[PDB]
Amino acid sequence: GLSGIDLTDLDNFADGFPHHLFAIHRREAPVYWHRPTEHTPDGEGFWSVATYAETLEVLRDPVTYSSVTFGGTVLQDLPVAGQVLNMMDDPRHTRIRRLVSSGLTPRMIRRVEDDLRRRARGLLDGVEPGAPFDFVVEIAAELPMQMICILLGVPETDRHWLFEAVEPLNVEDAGSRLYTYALELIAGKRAEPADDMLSVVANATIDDPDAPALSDAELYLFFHLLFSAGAETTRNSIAGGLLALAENPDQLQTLRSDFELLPTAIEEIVRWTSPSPSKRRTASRAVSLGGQPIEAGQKVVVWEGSANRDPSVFDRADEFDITRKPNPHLGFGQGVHYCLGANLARLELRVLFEELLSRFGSVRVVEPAEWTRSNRHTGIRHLVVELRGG
Ligand code: HEM
Ligand SMILES: CC(=O)N1CCN(c2ccc(OC[C@H]3CO[C@](Cn4ccnc4)(c4ccc(Cl)cc4Cl)O3)cc2)CC1
Repeated sequence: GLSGIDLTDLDNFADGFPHHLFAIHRREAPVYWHRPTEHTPDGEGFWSVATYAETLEVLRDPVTYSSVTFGGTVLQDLPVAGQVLNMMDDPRHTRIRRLVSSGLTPRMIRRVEDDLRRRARGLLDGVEPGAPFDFVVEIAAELPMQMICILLGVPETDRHWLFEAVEPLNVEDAGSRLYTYALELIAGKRAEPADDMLSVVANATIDDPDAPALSDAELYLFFHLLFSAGAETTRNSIAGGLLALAENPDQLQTLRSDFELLPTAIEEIVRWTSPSPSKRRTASRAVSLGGQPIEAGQKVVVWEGSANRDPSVFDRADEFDITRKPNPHLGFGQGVHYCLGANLARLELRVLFEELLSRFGSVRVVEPAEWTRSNRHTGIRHLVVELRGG
């Protein structure tokens, strides 16, 4: 069973989150030492955590399970190793998280909502009914990218040009373009503050020596990482949502008939899709997790993607149900690092599906979904659909 399963082998992730591997994991060893293979980061083994109770226990103890432990086009050769908020512990984490939260202003969130609703309408009004198209390419990717650019204060004219560097053309040039751009943007917001999250965070000076404000290079890292990954997780929830609804047409009809069902439906979409299905932590001290001793310094990987289908907590865990109650999913994390984007993601999903379902009661997926090759993101690269009134 587990002894021949390699969770670092991305071939196991190329076709979607491998739920069947995680059923084995939960049954055989909730908490398991995963020896390093040819495919494993740093040739370092780790504790792999697949059940809900133990995953939640790790998330809820940031003192024992430290978040101090980048792909894409992110610059790999900066002179200094910056931190990003999700890799911080207290005291610095608390101060920076509070700062980022203070950047999520009501006026800016209204701007996102208005822009989303306009764009969602524009895009859906442009669909040719019944004609196949790639939902990811034409709609799902666009809306969160615009949201994340509004949040980070990126002028509209620069957004797709930036998205090309974030998601390509070579890695060096991409990263260099983004670093220059980010640093110009930061400089501009310091000279003329704007009502956006990046401006608030960039303009901060903190007097605690153990909790300094973000450096310029750290602000670039934050910009790049959140742009890429906040856009990606959100689009994956949208695309995976459409797919789940298309595979359960009776629920689609129920939902489209009563938008008061949408908030609960959105929680089930996040549970089902679990776009960010794994996290790293490092044990800071000897401790036991589910009766397994762990030593200080050892890596821990929790799998929310597995926890969210744990049959000890979710009845009929392997079925999608838009009316699921209760639904204590971990799709947005839990504890001190809980997703600061959770309401933003849910807004994206709510507006898109309201606009989509108002117009189309028939959703057909006409080619197999193509999944991205990753165990850090569960995502759909292409989803070819036909939308009709129905
Ligand atoms: C459906 C889309 C999204 C999903 C599934 C998701 C998931 C998550 C999860 C599971 C965590 C916890 C990380 C950890 O425990 O180490 C997290 C953290 C975070 N999320 Fe998201 N996220 C989504 C969208 C967004 C968006 C749109 C934003 C933009 C504000 C955002 C901003 C953040 C930030 C800043 C953190 C780190 C918080 C901290 O470390 O204190 N996320 N997200
Ligand atoms: C060896 C092994 O088995 N494995 C390798 C390493 N593995 C892994 C590595 C990194 C990782 O990263 C998740 C954390 C970091 O990523 C985000 C994604 N995100 C973005 C917005 N909301 C969530 C994030 C949050 C805030 C900000 Cl500022 C920026 C980001 Cl990138 O959460 C998740 C998993 C898991 C699989």
